[PDB]
Amino acid sequence: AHKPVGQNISEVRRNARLRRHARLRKKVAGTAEVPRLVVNRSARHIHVQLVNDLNGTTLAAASSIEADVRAIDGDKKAHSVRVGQLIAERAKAAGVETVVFDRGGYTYGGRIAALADAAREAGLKF
Amino acid sequence: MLIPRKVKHRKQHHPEQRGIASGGTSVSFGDYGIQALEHAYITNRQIESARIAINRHIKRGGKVWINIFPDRPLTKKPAETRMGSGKGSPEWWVANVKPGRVLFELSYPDEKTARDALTRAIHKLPIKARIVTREE
Amino acid sequence: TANIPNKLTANVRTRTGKGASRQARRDGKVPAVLYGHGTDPQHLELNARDFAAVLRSHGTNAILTLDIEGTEQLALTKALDVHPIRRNIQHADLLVVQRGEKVTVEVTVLVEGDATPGTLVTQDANTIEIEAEALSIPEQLTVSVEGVEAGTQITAGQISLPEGVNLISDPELLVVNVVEAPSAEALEEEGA
Amino acid sequence: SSSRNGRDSAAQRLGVKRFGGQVVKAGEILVRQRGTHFHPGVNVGRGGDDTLFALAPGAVEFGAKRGRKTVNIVPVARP
Amino acid sequence: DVRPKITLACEVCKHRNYITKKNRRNDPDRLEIKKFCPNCGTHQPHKES
Amino acid sequence: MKTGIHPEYVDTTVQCGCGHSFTTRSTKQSGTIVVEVCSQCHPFYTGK
RNA sequence: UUUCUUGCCGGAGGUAGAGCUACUGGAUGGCCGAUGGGCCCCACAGGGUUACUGACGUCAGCCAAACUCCGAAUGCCGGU
RNA sequence: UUGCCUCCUAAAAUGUAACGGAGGCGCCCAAAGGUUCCCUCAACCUGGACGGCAAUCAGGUGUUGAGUGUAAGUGCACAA
RNA sequence: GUUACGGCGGUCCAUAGCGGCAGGGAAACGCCCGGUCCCAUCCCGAACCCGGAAGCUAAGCCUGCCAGCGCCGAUGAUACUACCCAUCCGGGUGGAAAAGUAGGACACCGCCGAACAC
Ligand SMILES: [Mg+2]
Ligand SMILES: [Mg+2]
Ligand SMILES: [Mg+2]
Ligand SMILES: [Mg+2]
Ligand SMILES: [Mg+2]
Ligand SMILES: [Mg+2]
Ligand SMILES: [Mg+2]
Ligand SMILES: [Mg+2]
Ligand SMILES: [Mg+2]
Ligand SMILES: [Mg+2]
Ligand SMILES: [Mg+2]
Ligand SMILES: [Mg+2]
Ligand SMILES: [Mg+2]
Ligand SMILES: [Mg+2]
Ligand SMILES: [Mg+2]
Ligand SMILES: [Mg+2]
Ligand SMILES: [Mg+2]
Ligand SMILES: [Mg+2]
Ligand SMILES: [Mg+2]
Ligand SMILES: [Mg+2]
Ligand SMILES: [Mg+2]
Ligand SMILES: [Mg+2]
Ligand SMILES: [Mg+2]
Ligand SMILES: [Mg+2]
Ligand SMILES: [Mg+2]
Ligand SMILES: [Mg+2]
Ligand SMILES: [Mg+2]
Ligand SMILES: [Mg+2]
Ligand SMILES: [Mg+2]
Ligand SMILES: [Mg+2]
Ligand SMILES: [Mg+2]
Ligand SMILES: [Mg+2]
Ligand SMILES: [Zn+2]
Ligand SMILES: [Zn+2]
Repeated sequence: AHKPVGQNISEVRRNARLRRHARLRKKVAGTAEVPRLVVNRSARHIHVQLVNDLNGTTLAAASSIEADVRAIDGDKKAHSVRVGQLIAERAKAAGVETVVFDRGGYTYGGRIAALADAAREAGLKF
Repeated sequence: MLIPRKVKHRKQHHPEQRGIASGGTSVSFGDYGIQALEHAYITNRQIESARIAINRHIKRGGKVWINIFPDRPLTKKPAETRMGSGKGSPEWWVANVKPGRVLFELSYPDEKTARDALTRAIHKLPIKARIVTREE
Repeated sequence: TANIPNKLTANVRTRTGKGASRQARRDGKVPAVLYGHGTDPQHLELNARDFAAVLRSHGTNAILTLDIEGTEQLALTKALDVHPIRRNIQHADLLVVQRGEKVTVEVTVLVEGDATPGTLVTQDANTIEIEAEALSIPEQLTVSVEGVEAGTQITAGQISLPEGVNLISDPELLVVNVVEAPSAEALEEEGA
Repeated sequence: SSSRNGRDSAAQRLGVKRFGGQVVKAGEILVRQRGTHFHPGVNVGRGGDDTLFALAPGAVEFGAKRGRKTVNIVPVARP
Repeated sequence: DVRPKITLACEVCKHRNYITKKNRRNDPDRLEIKKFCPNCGTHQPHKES
Repeated sequence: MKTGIHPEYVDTTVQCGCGHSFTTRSTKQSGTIVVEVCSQCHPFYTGK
C-alpha cells in the first residue's frame, strides 16, 4: 500500500473542462432546425456530435477513429478537416444546414478551429 | 440577578403566553424539580428569591438548576406621562412560562427536606407549580 | 434471564382520527400501533388500566403478548406519547418481535447504595443504550457507589452489564459523577 | 419624548402575478421580485429589475430545475 | 459641483447630441467618446462643450 | 518563453578550486566562473 | 350569468406550530483540556506539579416580531 | 416630525394604522458601463529569516460561513 | 445484440453524496514524452496551444460490495387550524404538521459512437 495524498492533473483538467463546458452551455442549445455541434478532443482523437437538446438525442456524429480518417498520413489538422467535412456531409444528408457551435469547454483554436472552418466551408453556416 | 449580556433587540413585543410547554417538560439535571402549571412572566426577581429560598432551606450541599432564563425584556414608560411619544425604555427581565415547564430542579440526598425547599421556592412564584420526581 | 411476556388484550381500531383517539382515550383505552418487520402498521386499542399496570410492573421496556382477535403476537414497547401535565399515556408504539432477535433499547440506570458522606453523587445520563434479545431485556441495571474516593467520574464502559446484553452507547458517556458537596461558603455563590 | 424612527417606504406590490395554468399573452409580466427567487424558465425572459415576463403566449407553469424554482410558458394547442 | 452636467457635441457638425455627467476631479480634461450622430448618420467622435 | 523580457541566460563553464568541473547554464554574461569552495571542499559535504 | 356558492383540478407563499449539530443571537449544567497563570529543579532553554482562568470541541435540556433545515388550516389567483 | 428607500409589526397573495420597533438617501464609478474569455473564496491545520495568530510563499482540508461602491432585504459559487 | 466501454443529456438533482474495501486497460478515456510550428504565462510549454506514441493501471474513469457519516422517510399519535357547538373550562366534524420511530437508499432513464459473430 502507498496511499497518494495529492490531487492529480487529470481531475483538474476534466472538471475544469466540464465547468467551462457548462458555462458555455448556459447560452447555446440545440433545436431540430438549428442543432448543436458539440466537440470533444483528446491527445489522440477529436469527436463531434450534432445534438437536438429538446430530446437529448444525437442526429449525426463523427470522430478521428473511422477508417478513412485513420487512413490520412497527414497532421492532426488534417484529421480535423476530414472530420469536419464528414460531419458536414452527414448533417446535410440528415437535412440541416444551420447549427450552433459548442466548442466543448476547450479554447477555440488549433484543431478545433480547423474542424470548425472545414465545416464552415463545407456547407454548414455557423 | 440573571440578565443577558446583550439582546439583539431591546424592545420586543410581549411574549405570546398561550399553549402548553412543548420543550423543557422533564426533570433531567437533578432528582426533584418544580414543574409549572400556569402561564406567567417569571422575572429575575422571582427567580433570585426562589433560588435563595432553596439555598437557605437546604443550606448544606445540593445542586439547584435554574433551567429557565429571564432574557425577554418588558419595558415601562416613565410615570405621570400620557399616551404616545413612542415605546418606553426596558426595565425588567422575564422568562415566558407555559404550563408544563420544569422551572427549578434540585439534587439533594433526603426526601422531605428537598420537598420542603421546593415548596419554599414555589411560594415565591406568581404561579401554581408542583413538585415532580425523576421517574414516571 | 428470560423475562416472561405480559398478556394484554387488544382489538383493531375501527376508524382513525383525533376524534376517535379522544373518544377511546375517554373510555379508558390507549390507541397504539404495531409495526416492525411485520410490515403491517396495525392500529390497536388496548386497555389503559392494564397498560399502565404492566408499565408499572415491568417499566417502559417489557415484552407483551398481544391477542389481536385471537391471533397471538409478541410485541415490545417502542415509544409512549404521554401528556406533559395530565401524565396519562396517550399513544404507544409496538415493534413486533420474536425469539432470538437482537434489538436496540434504552435502559434506565438507577444508582444504588450510599456514598462517602462529604460529597454528593449526581447522574448526568439516567439511561444507557444496550443491544439485547427481546426476552432478555433488563428493565433496569445498577451502578455501584460504596464509599467512593474523592470526586471521580463513571462511564458506561465500567458498569456491570448483564449477560447476553451489549453496550451501544460509546463507552465514554458519563453516567454518575461524584462531585464534592458544596461548602457553606460555596453553595450560594452560583446562580446569579 | 420623541421617537427617533417612524419612517417607511412605499410598498412595491411585488409577488407572483400569474399562477400555474394561467393563459397569458406574449409579453405579460408574470412575477415581480427583487433578486432571482424565481429563475427564468423555458420561453420566459427576465427584465432589468429581475421581473419575469413571458416571451410567448401560453399557460404559466412552475417547476424546479437543478434546485432552482423556475417559471415556464407552455404552448396551448390552437383550437 | 464635482460631478457637473456636461454636453457632448459632434466635431464634424457641431450639434450637441448628448448630456451626461463626469467627475472633474478625476477627468479634468474634456471628455471625448465616439457617439452616434443622428444627422451625420454614423458614429462620430463627440467632445465636451 | 517570452520574447526578450527575461534576463540573459546562456551556458556557462564553472570550475572548482579543488579541481571539479561543472558544465552548467546561468545568467552570467561572461559564462565563466571559478569557485574555491564547492561540493567537495566543505567539511560538512565530504566529512573533512 | 360574465356575479355568487359547492365539489374537483393547477399554483405561489413562510403565518400558527415546530426546530435549531441548518444560519444569526441569547442561554443552563456537565466532560476533556488548552493557550495564556503560578511554582520545582532553579535561566526567561526544557521539562513537569497546581483551586489555575479554564480557546476550541463535545454530551444533555432550552429560547426568538425583525432566527429558519422545516412547516400547515384558512384565504388568494386561475380552470372546470 | 413632514419627500424617498429597506426590513419587522403585517395575521404564508396584494394592500394595512400609531408621537410603533430599527436603519439609510439627497450620492458614487469614464470604469465600478458594454462584450469576450479565464478563475474560485473566507476560515482551519502543516512547513517556512526578519514576520509575532496574523504581511507574501508551498502542501492539504474547505460548497459558500468571503465578497458583492453604498442601508436593509431578496439574490448570486451555474456565479451577479 | 453482447460490453468491468467513450461521449451528450434528463430527474420537484444526495434514495444519486462522502467515506471504505476489492478489480480492470480491446478500442476508447487518461496520464505520460517534447516545445520545430499556431497559441500562452501579469514569471513558469505547470495551465492553455501545438507535435509523439517509450511506460503505466498509481491515479482520473468505470465496475462490484459495505449503511460508518450525510440524505430520504412513512403508519399512528400529537401540535396547530377552518367551521360549528358551548354561560369562563371545554367539545364535535373536516385539514393536518415539525421532531421521532419502522424503515429505504451505495441512483435510475434516454440518444449516438467504439470493439466484438455479424
Ligand atoms: Mg503535492
Ligand atoms: Mg402570533
Ligand atoms: Mg419540553
Ligand atoms: Mg421548541
Ligand atoms: Mg405560589
Ligand atoms: Mg417596504
Ligand atoms: Mg441589467
Ligand atoms: Mg437601471
Ligand atoms: Mg480616469
Ligand atoms: Mg369553483
Ligand atoms: Mg388546490
Ligand atoms: Mg406549495
Ligand atoms: Mg417573512
Ligand atoms: Mg411560534
Ligand atoms: Mg438574535
Ligand atoms: Mg416566525
Ligand atoms: Mg403579506
Ligand atoms: Mg394574510
Ligand atoms: Mg389602514
Ligand atoms: Mg434621517
Ligand atoms: Mg459590475
Ligand atoms: Mg467593461
Ligand atoms: Mg491555499
Ligand atoms: Mg450522502
Ligand atoms: Mg488500453
Ligand atoms: Mg511539447
Ligand atoms: Mg485502479
Ligand atoms: Mg479514469
Ligand atoms: Mg437531509
Ligand atoms: Mg401523517
Ligand atoms: Mg362556562
Ligand atoms: Mg420527521
Ligand atoms: Zn455630427
Ligand atoms: Zn571547491
